[PDB]
Amino acid sequence: NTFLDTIATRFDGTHSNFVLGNAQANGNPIVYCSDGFVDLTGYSRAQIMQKGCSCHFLYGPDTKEEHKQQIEKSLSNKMELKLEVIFYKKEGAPFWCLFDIVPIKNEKRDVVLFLASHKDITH
Repeated sequence: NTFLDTIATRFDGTHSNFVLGNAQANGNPIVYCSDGFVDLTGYSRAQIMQKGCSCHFLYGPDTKEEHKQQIEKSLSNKMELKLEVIFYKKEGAPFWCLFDIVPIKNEKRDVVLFLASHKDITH
C-alpha cells in the first residue's frame, strides 16, 4: 500500500484525532483527517481537506505567537514537534491541545508525509 493509506490504517479502531499532510506539496496540505479530528475541532472533513497541516485554521487570539513559530519551524525543517498550545474550534470555543507532529519518511529516507495528532488536554 501507499504511505498515506498505510499510516492512516495503523490507527484504525483507536478513535484518534489526526491529520496527514503532504510534505511533497507546497503548504503541506492536509490530505486525510480522522473522524476524531472532525469531532474535536468542529470543522467538517470537507473544510479540513482544504487546510494546511500547520493547522492555522485552529489559531485564535490566545494562540501564542511563539507556538505558531515552533509549528512553522517544525514543518519547514521537517522535524518532530510536541507542543501544548491553545487551539480554537469552529464556533470559537478554545481548548488546550497537545499537538504532536512526526515526519514520515519513505523507503528512500525522504519525508513524504506529516502525521499530526491532537489531544484535548483542557481537563
